[PDB]
Amino acid sequence: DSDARLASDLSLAVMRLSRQLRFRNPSSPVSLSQLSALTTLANEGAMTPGALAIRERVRPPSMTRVIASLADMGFVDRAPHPIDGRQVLVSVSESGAELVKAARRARQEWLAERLATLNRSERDILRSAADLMLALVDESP
Amino acid sequence: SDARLASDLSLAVMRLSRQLRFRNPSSPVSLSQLSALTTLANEGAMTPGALAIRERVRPPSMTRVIASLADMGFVDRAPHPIDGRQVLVSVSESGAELVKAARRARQEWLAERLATLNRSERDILRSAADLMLALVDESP
Repeated sequence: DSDARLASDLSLAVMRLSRQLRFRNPSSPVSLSQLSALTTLANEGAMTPGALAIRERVRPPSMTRVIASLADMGFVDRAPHPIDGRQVLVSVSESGAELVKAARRARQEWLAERLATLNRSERDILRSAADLMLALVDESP
Repeated sequence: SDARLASDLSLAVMRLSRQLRFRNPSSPVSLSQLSALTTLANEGAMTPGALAIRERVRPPSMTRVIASLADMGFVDRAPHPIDGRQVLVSVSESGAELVKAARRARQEWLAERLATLNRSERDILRSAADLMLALVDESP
């Protein structure tokens, strides 16, 4: 009963809050999808376009265009794959890596401002909540 | 330490929303198209210009999203951003149903995960859900 309502409310809250945090790309010529691909590439390291498409759950034609756009802006490099495949490996450039870190700082600074409008008790609840939510994604199959 | 609360909470919400996103049923819409559709369904009819502002995408990108959604029959029309500037776009019945279907999939998966926690932990998440909505000024 209130089980259903907690799943509804918590899902809503995390989607709505994350929506705002995704919007914390400092203005920049990269889209939401481009930044997401870049972030994955930066955090997980060099990979092929096919693997990246899979990691993002986007189909290869769409991801190949994202990659091309990121490369054009110099945010991702391309190198031939060692071991003749013959695939390409894509990785973040230093401007790409810096962009991902800049975006993360931006989310953090934005969030801190919002959290400051709450009292200490509320922030304490969100601390426990943050730990639990992190555990939930860790523990998911 | 409130510094680390901004860091951890952001990380948690980015990762969890990522998992919930992945539970959206397979569909012919991209993430950006779904977002526009969802906004349109939950907040109501708007002009293409208003939808673009709401989605924080540049008007040319939004015109193609709107056009694509009309093509798929998920919105009633796709007015030209100049010639139709003052025309309202709304979700169709199939579009609204897509949005509701996605919403159910996310919450049902989440309910399964929440069931692995104890009552005290769920109490915390219950309070946190309200607080997080308040953070984005989206309280009732």
